[PDB]
Amino acid sequence: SRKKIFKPEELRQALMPTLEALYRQDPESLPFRQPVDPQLLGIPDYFDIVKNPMDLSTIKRKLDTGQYQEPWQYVDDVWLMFNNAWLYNRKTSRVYKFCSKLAEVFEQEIDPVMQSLGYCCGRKYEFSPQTLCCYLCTIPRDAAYYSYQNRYHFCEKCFDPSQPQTTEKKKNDTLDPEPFVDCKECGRKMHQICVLHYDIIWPSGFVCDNCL
Ligand SMILES: CC(=O)N1CCc2c(c(-c3cccc4cc(-c5cnn(C)c5)ncc34)nn2C2CCOCC2)C1
Ligand SMILES: [Zn+2]
Ligand SMILES: [Zn+2]
Ligand SMILES: [Zn+2]
Repeated sequence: SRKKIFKPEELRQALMPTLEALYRQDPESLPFRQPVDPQLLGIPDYFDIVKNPMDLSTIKRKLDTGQYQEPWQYVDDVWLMFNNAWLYNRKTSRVYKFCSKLAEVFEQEIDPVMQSLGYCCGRKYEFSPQTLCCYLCTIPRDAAYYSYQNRYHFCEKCFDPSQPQTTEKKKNDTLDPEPFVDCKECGRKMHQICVLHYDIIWPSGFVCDNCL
């Protein structure tokens, strides 16, 4: 019940250096300094594919007017901008490779900064894809396979006992967001894998090290 409230200036002063570190990159930040403009750039299908645009100058504006209540909302907007560019642009394009550079930079900046706002780290996604099971046989990362509605999986060399059975293609290269658990006292979202350990149990709810 002693919830942590971040004031705008606390967030701005801590996080703006991670944004400036992206803005610094030349030429890699140049497609990202201003909102995507589909008529000017002559890409009329952009908003058919990208439903929620995001860019460095919008993120800076939101930090400047205190529209972030807690720092993961900022991290989410950054990854939104990256994921928009990776989706819209082809793997071989300049814009895409620029995006992967900005991402590398951010992942190296964000952890100390999130730790100074009291968090475990600042990494949004899992390190590794989840080993999928082949319907004893399992599928490693990046391995190719066939799927149906996310449910049943088969390795390409193959392709509940009481449930009456009935009778596309992908690659296992996707990272899920790293799941969270809330501090019972301050309300901070921490990563389960960062703060929960095989030998500790939390009968009355997780409490982070700042609140202990
Ligand atoms: C971020 C995103 O998803 N966008 C969507 C696609 C896009 C963007 C930019 C773009 C916008 C503003 C500045 C840019 C600057 C450079 C640049 C500057 N120096 N260097 C070596 C490259 N490149 C692309 C830019 N173009 N396109 C393509 C337009 C069609 O034609 C091929 C490129 C934005
Ligand atoms: Zn963490
Ligand atoms: Zn198999
Ligand atoms: Zn706490």
